[PDB]
Amino acid sequence: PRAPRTYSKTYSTPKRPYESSRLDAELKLAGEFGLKNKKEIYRISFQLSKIRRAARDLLTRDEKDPKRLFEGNALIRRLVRVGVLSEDKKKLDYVLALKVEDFLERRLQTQVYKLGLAKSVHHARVLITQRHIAVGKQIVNIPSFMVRLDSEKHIDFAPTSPFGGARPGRVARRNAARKAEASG
Amino acid sequence: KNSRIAIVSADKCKPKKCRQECKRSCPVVKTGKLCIEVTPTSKIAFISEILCIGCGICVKKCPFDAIQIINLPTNLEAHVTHRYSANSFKLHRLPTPRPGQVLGLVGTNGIGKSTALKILAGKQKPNLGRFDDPPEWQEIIKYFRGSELQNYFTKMLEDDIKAIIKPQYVDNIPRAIKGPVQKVGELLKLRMEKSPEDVKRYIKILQLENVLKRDIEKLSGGELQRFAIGMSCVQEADVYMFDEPSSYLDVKQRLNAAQIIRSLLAPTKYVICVEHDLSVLDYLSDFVCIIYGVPSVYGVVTLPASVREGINIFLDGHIPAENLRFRTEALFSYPSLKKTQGDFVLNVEEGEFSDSEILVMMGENGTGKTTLIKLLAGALKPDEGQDIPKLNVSMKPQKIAPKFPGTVRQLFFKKIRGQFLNPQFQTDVVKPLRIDDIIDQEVQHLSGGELQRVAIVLALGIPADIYLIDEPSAYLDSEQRIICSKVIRRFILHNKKTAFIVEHDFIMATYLADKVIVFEGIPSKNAHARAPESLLTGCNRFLKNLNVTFRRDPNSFRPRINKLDSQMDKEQKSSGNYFFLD
Amino acid sequence: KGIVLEKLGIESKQPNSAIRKCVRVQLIKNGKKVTAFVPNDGCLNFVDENDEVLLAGFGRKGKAKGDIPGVRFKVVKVSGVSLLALWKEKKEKPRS
Amino acid sequence: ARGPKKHLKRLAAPHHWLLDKLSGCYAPRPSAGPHKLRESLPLIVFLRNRLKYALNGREVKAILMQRHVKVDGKVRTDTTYPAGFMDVITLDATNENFRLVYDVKGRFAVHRITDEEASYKLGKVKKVQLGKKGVPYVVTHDGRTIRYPDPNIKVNDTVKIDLASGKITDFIKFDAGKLVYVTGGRNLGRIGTIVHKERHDGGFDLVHIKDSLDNTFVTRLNNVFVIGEQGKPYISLPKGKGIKLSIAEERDRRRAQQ
RNA sequence: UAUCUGGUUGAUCCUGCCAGUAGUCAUAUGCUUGUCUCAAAGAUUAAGCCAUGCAUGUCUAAGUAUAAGCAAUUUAUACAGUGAAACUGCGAAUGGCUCAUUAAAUCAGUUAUCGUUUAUUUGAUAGUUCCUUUACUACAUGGUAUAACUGUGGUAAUUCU
RNA sequence: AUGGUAGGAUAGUGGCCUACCAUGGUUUCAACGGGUAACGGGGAAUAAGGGUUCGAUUCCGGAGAGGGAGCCUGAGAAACGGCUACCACAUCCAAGGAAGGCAGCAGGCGCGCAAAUUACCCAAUCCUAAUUCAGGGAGGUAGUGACAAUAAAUAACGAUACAGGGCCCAUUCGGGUCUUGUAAUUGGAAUGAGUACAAUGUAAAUACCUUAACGAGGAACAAUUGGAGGGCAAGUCUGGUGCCAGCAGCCGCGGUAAUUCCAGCUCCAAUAGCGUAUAUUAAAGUUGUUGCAGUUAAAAAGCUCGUAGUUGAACUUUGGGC
RNA sequence: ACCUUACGAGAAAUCAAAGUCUUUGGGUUCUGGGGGGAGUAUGGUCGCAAGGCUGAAACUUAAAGGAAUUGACGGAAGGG
RNA sequence: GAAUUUGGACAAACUUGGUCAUUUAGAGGAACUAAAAGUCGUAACAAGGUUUCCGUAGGUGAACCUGCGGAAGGAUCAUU
Ligand SMILES: Nc1ncnc2c1ncn2[C@@H]1O[C@H](COP(=O)(O)OP(=O)(O)O)[C@@H](O)[C@H]1O
Ligand code: SF4
Ligand code: SF4
Ligand SMILES: [Mg+2]
Ligand SMILES: [Mg+2]
Ligand SMILES: [Mg+2]
Ligand SMILES: [Mg+2]
Ligand SMILES: [Mg+2]
Ligand SMILES: [Mg+2]
Ligand SMILES: [Mg+2]
Ligand SMILES: [Mg+2]
Ligand SMILES: [Mg+2]
Ligand SMILES: [Mg+2]
Ligand SMILES: [Mg+2]
Ligand SMILES: [Mg+2]
Ligand SMILES: [Mg+2]
Ligand SMILES: [Mg+2]
Ligand SMILES: [Mg+2]
Ligand SMILES: [Mg+2]
Ligand SMILES: [Mg+2]
Ligand SMILES: [Mg+2]
Ligand SMILES: [Mg+2]
Ligand SMILES: [Mg+2]
Ligand SMILES: [Mg+2]
Ligand SMILES: [Mg+2]
Ligand SMILES: [Mg+2]
Ligand SMILES: [Mg+2]
Ligand SMILES: [Mg+2]
Ligand SMILES: [Mg+2]
Ligand SMILES: [Mg+2]
Ligand SMILES: [Mg+2]
Ligand SMILES: [Mg+2]
Ligand SMILES: [Mg+2]
Ligand SMILES: [Mg+2]
Ligand SMILES: [Mg+2]
Ligand SMILES: [Mg+2]
Ligand SMILES: [Mg+2]
Ligand SMILES: [Mg+2]
Ligand SMILES: [Mg+2]
Ligand SMILES: [Mg+2]
Repeated sequence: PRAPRTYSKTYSTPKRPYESSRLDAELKLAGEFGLKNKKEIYRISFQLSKIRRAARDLLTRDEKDPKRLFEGNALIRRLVRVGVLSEDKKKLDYVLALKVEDFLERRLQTQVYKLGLAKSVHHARVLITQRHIAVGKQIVNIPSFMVRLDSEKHIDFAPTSPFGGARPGRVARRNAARKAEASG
Repeated sequence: KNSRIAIVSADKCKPKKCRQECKRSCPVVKTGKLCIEVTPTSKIAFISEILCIGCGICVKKCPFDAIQIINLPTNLEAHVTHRYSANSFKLHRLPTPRPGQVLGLVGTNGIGKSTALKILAGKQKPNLGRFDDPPEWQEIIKYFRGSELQNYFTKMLEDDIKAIIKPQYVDNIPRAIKGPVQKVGELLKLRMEKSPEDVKRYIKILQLENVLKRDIEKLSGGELQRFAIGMSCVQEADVYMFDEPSSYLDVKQRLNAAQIIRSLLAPTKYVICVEHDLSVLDYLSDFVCIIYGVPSVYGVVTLPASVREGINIFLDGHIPAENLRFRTEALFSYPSLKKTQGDFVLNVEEGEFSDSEILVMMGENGTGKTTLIKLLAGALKPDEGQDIPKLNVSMKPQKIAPKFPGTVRQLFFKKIRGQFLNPQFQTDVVKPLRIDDIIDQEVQHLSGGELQRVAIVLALGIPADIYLIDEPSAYLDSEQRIICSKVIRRFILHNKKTAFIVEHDFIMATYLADKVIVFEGIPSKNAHARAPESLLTGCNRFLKNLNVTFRRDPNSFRPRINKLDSQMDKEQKSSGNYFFLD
Repeated sequence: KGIVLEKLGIESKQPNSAIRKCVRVQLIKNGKKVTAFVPNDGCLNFVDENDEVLLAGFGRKGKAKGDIPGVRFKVVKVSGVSLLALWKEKKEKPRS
Repeated sequence: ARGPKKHLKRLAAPHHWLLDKLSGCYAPRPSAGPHKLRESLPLIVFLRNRLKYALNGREVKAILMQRHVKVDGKVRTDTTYPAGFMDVITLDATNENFRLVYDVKGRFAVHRITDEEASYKLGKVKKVQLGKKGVPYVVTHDGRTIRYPDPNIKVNDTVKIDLASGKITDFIKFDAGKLVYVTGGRNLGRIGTIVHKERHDGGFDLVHIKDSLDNTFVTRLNNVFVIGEQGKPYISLPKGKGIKLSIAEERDRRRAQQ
C-alpha cells in the first residue's frame, strides 16, 4: 500500500456548550465580520491557541537560546507578514496578547469591505464567492484568505468579470435581448 | 430478504438422546404455537414450514448439527431487470454471457428464460422495472457499472456485436416469408452468408437433403425445427441464441442437434441456449444456469455451474451456492396395410391394436408417423380401398392452430363441460395441472407452451371411440412432462379406450408404453410399418436401428445416453439389451 | 437483534402511576430472554409479535433507567424500520 | 521469510534519496553490487530524480541501453546498479563527469568534475591479507581487490585507483593532520582534519576531528575516509566544502542571496 | 486549552456516589443531505465454508529450429529473415492476504560469529590432466539419446498418457 | 532436567541426540501454573504537570495457508495458486475410478450491531525473465462509500411607505437632513448548483480546472437535527388529556390552571450536519509518585517478637595568595 | 492524667496532637474507595466440634452516612 | 536400474480406558432483590416503657429471650 495522507482537524468546540456570555460574544463577532457559523470563530481561536502554545514554549526558555531565537523570529516574522501583528510590537510577548479580532481583520471579506469595493461585509462575502475579486492577477473566491499586507495594494476586481469590464453578464444580456427584441 | 426456514436432517437427529433442546429454545413455541413437535420417543423432530420465522436460535441450540437454515423463493422488489407492465411478470437478474462456451438456461416454462435471451440479443431493451418511463441506453449501462454486461452492452450500441436468436415458436415462421410463397432452399441460398465448401456442411449434418425442394408450408413441426436451426447456423453473428432446440426432434436428431450448436463455438463467439431435455444438455452445454420463481409472477437467475454439478442441482432442487430450495425434484383389428402419395410409401403391416391399455407409436422424423394417425382418423385414405371406418377419433394436431376469439373458461363450456363429475373424472385430472390459472386468459395470446397444455386437456374430453394424443412432449418443461404422463395414465385406466402416442422423446415414451408400433424404414423415403410389439422388444428394435444405448442411473433411475464407443455401450450391444427397467 | 415473545404491561415504581408497555424478546445470538421498553406514545402498536426488533441500552450503563422496574434496554427498530420514523409517519411497516 | 527479498517499499528506502512519499508504493531496490544498499545511489534515481534527464524509469532504461552512461569506466546498463561513494559517472553525450560526494546536509551531490579527474578514484582499504599462493591483496571500500599492494598500506588508508587499469597510483596514510571525509552517521558530509584517534581495544575506535572554523566533533572510525593532507585534498570538494553552518547562519546566508 | 454544575435536609456544613459536561484515524444506528479536495472500508462474531473467472511466467546480434509456419531473395547448396511448439536455462522462496497460535516466546534497542551457509552482483583469479604419460587415439573438434514432430491407440472423465 | 567426557548428526556452535558419569538447575527480587474477548514495535486518542486507555489495520519483524505430520526440487521452502499420507468437509462418476483447498483479487453462502464492482489498464511505481520489447487482480484507474479530514452556496443592493437624536431653524406637537430596523410596496443588477458545443484531462475515458449556449427569486433552485422547569441557550403563551396516555440520563412532571406529556405559535443551540447506544479518555486529588483517606462518615490487625523488603547519627582538602 | 488558650488544625463535635498538611516529601507497616446482596456462596487452610482465617459475583439501588441547627414529642429532669 | 522387501528414526492418525477445562436436562430445595393498600405481634428510635450494643452458648411462632465476660456509641464527666 501507499503512504497515508496526513490530515488534521482545524477547530475545536468549547467545553461548556451553553454559556450566555460566550454566546453573545461570538454572535457579536459573527455579525461584525459577516460569518456564517461558529466554526469560523472556533477555527481562529484554535489557530491562536497553537500560536500561543508555541510562544509559551519559547518564553519558558531563557533568552539568547538558539531555538528560542530561531523560532521566535520565524513566528514573529509570519505574524507581522500576514498583518496580524503590528510593526512596533515585535517582542514575542505581544504575540501572547493577540486575540481573534486581530486575525479577523485580515480576511479577504473584511479587507474588501475596508478597501471600499463592497459597501458591506455581506456584499464583500458574495462579491468574493461569485468571483468578482482578484488579489494579484488571480481570482480568489475564498473569504478567509488572510492577505499578506503587500497584497493589500493589489486587491481589485477580476479582469474576466463585470465590474472589471468587457462583458456584462447573464441577466443584463437577457434584458438587452428583450429591449432589442422590442426594437426589432 | 429471502424467507428463511429451519430444516432438520434425518441423519444426526436422535431425539431419544437430545433432550429436545431445539423445542425449548424456539420463540414461536414459546408464543404457544407448535412450531416444533418433538417428544423423546419420536423418530425425528418436525419443524413446521409455515410456523418458522427462521431466526436460527434452534440451530445454535442443538447438541448435534441436525438443524440448518435454508432460503425460500420470494418476491424481492430489488435488483429488477424488467417489468413488462404494471402487475406483470418481473425478471430480477440477467445471465452473464460467456465467450467460447455454451451457457444453458434451465427452469419451468413461463419463468422468463425466453425473456432473458431477447434482452441479451437487444430485441427487448430492459426498463429496470420502469414500464411508464423506459430508461434509455445511457441509463441502462450505468445500472450495469461494475459488471461485464456494461462492456457487453456498450459494444452492442457501437455495432461491435451481432446477435441472432433462433425463435422458440416453430409455428410462427411459415406464416412470414421473404416473398408471397417460397420453397425451403431459396431462403437458405440468399442468406448463406458463408461459403458452402470451406465451412462444415451443416445441411448434410442437419439432415435437410430431401427437404431443400419442398415448399415451407407443407413441412411438419419435426422437419421445421431443423430448418429453424439451419437459418441461425448459416448466419455470421457474434452471439448465438437457441430457444428450445430439442422440440419436435427424435433421439438421433437431438444428438446431431447438440453437435451442430457446439460447432459454432469460437473464442470471439458467444453461444447461449435454453434447453429443457436433461439428456441432450449433457452434450450441449459447458455451463448450466438455473432460473426459478413462481411462473408468470417473477423469475430470478442464479450463478452458473458446470453441467455435471449443474444438472444434479436441478434434479436435487436445492442450489447450494445460494442457500435456497427452489423445490423441483424430478422423480380392435384395423389392417389398413398401405398408404401412398407415390413418393413416400408408408406401407402399413398388420396389427392387433389392443384393448384399453395405452400404446406408444414411435418413428423418426421423415418416417411419416402422422400418416398412420391421419389414417386412423379416416383421412389420407389408401388408394386401393381396404379402409375401415369403424374407429371414432379424438385426435389433437401437431400443428395446433388458433382460429377463434375464445376465453378458456368459455371454451370449457363450448366443448368439454360434459357432465364434469367430481371423482376420478375431468375435475380430478385438472387439479395437478395449472389450468385453473389460465381460465381468464385469451387462447390467442395464451403462450405456446400453455397452448399445448390446453390442447392436451381439450382432446382428452370427448371419449368418442378412441382418443389419439399426437406428440404431447413439445412445449412442456421437465416437471410438466412428469405431471402430464401420469395425468394421461390415470385417466386412460378409467376409460376403456386406447391411445397411440406419437412422441419424439424417449423417457416419457418408456413411461407410457405397453405395446410399441415400431417404424423401421428409411426416413423421408419409403418406410414400412410393423406390429405392436411388446415393451422390452419394441424399444430395443428402435434402439438397434439407431446404435444408441441408454443406461439406468443407480441413485435416481434417470435414463442417460452412453458414449458411442464405450465399455457399457459395447457391453449392451453384445448382451443385446439396449434398455432396462422393462 | 431479537424476537418478540410477548407484550408486557409493567407498572412504574412509586410515586408514579402508569403502565410502561415493554416487550419480552429472545436474543438471536444468545437465545437469552430480555425485557425491552418500547419508547414513545402509541408505539406498542408496531411491535406486535414474532418481530425482529433491534435493541439498545438506555444510557445508564446497565442500570434500570427510571420509574420502570427492571428493564435495561429499549427498542430502536422493528422489522427493519426505525420506531421514530414509524412514529412521525415518515415510513411505514411491511406486512410481516 | 523463505529467501531473499526483491522489493523495497517507499517509506523504507533511504531518506537521502529524497523520494517523495506519494507517487508509488515502491522504491527502486538497489541490486547487489559494490556498495551496501543503504549507502548507495541507484542510477535510476540519479538520472531521473537528481539530473532530470528522464521523466520515467522507462526513459532511464532507454538512456541506459544505448550505452550512454558508464560508471567507473564500465558501461553498466542496469537500472538499479548501486553507484556509491567516490564513484565516477561518465555521460559521453554532453561529455559530463560526476563524482558521488556528499553535501554537508548528508545527501549525494551533483558534483561535476573535469575530464582529468574522471581518470581516478579514491578507495579506503578495508582489509589487507594474503591470498592463495601467498599473494597479498587489499580490499577497498567498494569491494575492489587489488593484488601485490605496497607493504606499507595498512587498513584505514586511502589508495588512489587508476580506473583504466585497476592499479594503485599512490596512497595516503592515517595519522594526525590528515584531511578526512565523514561518510556515515550524524556528521555525514563534513570535512575536517584529524587531531587524534582513541585505541578502544574491543570495539568502535573513535576519532576526533575539527573543521576549518575550529568546530570539533568525534566519529567512529567506520565512518571516516581520509582524503589528503591539510590544505590540498586529493579530489575536488563540492560547494560548501563540508562546513556545516548552523540554521541561524543558514537563513542569514539565504537572506543575503534572495 | 490548571473551570465544574444538579440530586440525601424543615434548613446547614461535610463524606460520598449517581447524573450532567467535552473529545475519540471508537464502532454501530436513526433522521437529513447542494458543491470542491482527500480518503478508510468482512478486523471484532466464524484462521467458518466456497459456485465462477483471473492472480507466474520468461528471447537477446549472442544455447538448440528441415514447423511438411509466414515472408522476401538475390550474402551463402550446410544454416543464416521473422517465428509456434519443444528441449535447455532462469524465475515461481519475492509480492499480496490474515492475525489463529504465541507471555522471556515474538519483538525493540544493543552485541557476536575468533561458531557458520550464501544463487546472484562487483573485483580478483587456473601454461601442470597426452593417468603406465613413442599414438593405447579425436583435438582443424569424439558418443548416445530423446522431446517437439509423424503415425497407431485406450479411458465416462483430469494440465491422463 | 543442570553440568562433565567422548561420539554422532548439522552449514556450523550447543543435551541437538546417544553412551557413561555427577546431582544438579529455577524461585517471595513472584519461579511453576492459570487467564488473556494477547501477534510485538514504530505508533493512536485524551491529557497544566504527572498519567490513563488503545495499537486486527498503509512501515519493520514474526507466524500461518482446513487441522496435523512428512518430504522432493533448489542457493534459498519443511513451500501449500508443490507433492505424500491421516483426520474433517466436499465434487464428478458409466461405480471401475478421478480431482480438491479464496487468511490473493473480485464474488457467493453463513454469521452477525457491523464493512464496496465476479468493472479498465500496465500509462505511472516498481519486480521478474534468456530480457529496452513479454508478464504482473503487485500496483495504478474509475465504481460503491455522510469512516474520518479540508474549503465552503442556500442570497446581495437600491427607490418609495413605516418605529428614532442634538440641531438648520431659535418660526409652540413643522422638513426632518446625519443615520438604524420593519413593508399583502415596487426595480433592476450578480452568480453558481444544474445542463452542455469545445478544448484540456487520461492508456482510453469519467470528474476536477477552463469555457461558448442555456440556467433565479418567493405556492421558485424552500436545511435540518434536537430542544424551551433546573443542571443548561431559549415561553408572565394557546388548545388537548386528567396519576391515564406519556415525558424524564438526574432531580422530577401528569388527579381540570401541565413553565415538562400530545399539538399550534414563537424562540433557542449546533448546522450539511445533528441525535441515540456501547466502550474509553478528561472531568477524577473517586487510585492519589506528584497527590487522597483511616477518633466519630468506609477503613489502625487483640498484643508483642521476628526473616525478606524499605529506611538508617556525625566525621576525613578547607581556606588564602598571585 | 488534668486545667486554660488557640499558635494552629478540623465538616463540626472537638484536638498539645487529630498541629508543624495546595507554602502539599523525616522513616516505615497495615487497611479503605456509594448503600445492599454479604462477612453470604465457593475453593483452600487450621480445629474433636462449635467454628476461625482468607473471601467474590450475578443482581439491585439514589442515596445510605457524619457532625451540628431549629421545631415537635418523651410512661426524662426542673421552674412558673 | 523398476516392482517388491528388512531394520531404523520421524510420526499423522486409530481403538480401549482414566483425569481435568467446558454445556444441556433436572423431583426438589435454598436464598436475595424489586414491586406489593395482605397475616400476627411490637424488637429498635424517648429511661421506646426490661438502657442499648459486642463476643459466645443455649432456648423459642416471629421479632427475640436468658446466662457469662465486655463497651458508652448512657440515662452518670460530680462526694477531700
Ligand atoms: N412479451 C410479453 N409481454 C408481457 N408478458 C409476457 C411477455 N412474454 C412473457 N410474458 C409473461 O412473463 C413470463 C415470461 O416468461 P417467458 O418469456 O415465457 O419465458 P419462459 O419460456 O421461461 O416462460 C411468461 O410466463 C408470461 O406470462
Ligand atoms: S437437534 Fe433436533 S432432533 Fe436432535 S436432540 Fe435437538 S431437537 Fe431433538
Ligand atoms: S428457526 Fe427459529 S422459529 Fe424456526 S424452528 Fe428454529 S427456533 Fe423455531
Ligand atoms: Mg420460451
Ligand atoms: Mg425517586
Ligand atoms: Mg532491483
Ligand atoms: Mg439520611
Ligand atoms: Mg426534603
Ligand atoms: Mg460521568
Ligand atoms: Mg512475503
Ligand atoms: Mg565476477
Ligand atoms: Mg560435542
Ligand atoms: Mg556434552
Ligand atoms: Mg489471539
Ligand atoms: Mg482477533
Ligand atoms: Mg506485515
Ligand atoms: Mg510459511
Ligand atoms: Mg478457510
Ligand atoms: Mg505445507
Ligand atoms: Mg490459494
Ligand atoms: Mg475473495
Ligand atoms: Mg424541530
Ligand atoms: Mg418534547
Ligand atoms: Mg412544546
Ligand atoms: Mg435558563
Ligand atoms: Mg422540560
Ligand atoms: Mg487533574
Ligand atoms: Mg470510588
Ligand atoms: Mg476519598
Ligand atoms: Mg456507626
Ligand atoms: Mg467507622
Ligand atoms: Mg488498637
Ligand atoms: Mg485487617
Ligand atoms: Mg530487616
Ligand atoms: Mg538497603
Ligand atoms: Mg445525627
Ligand atoms: Mg430489648
Ligand atoms: Mg418497644
Ligand atoms: Mg427496651
Ligand atoms: Mg436505649
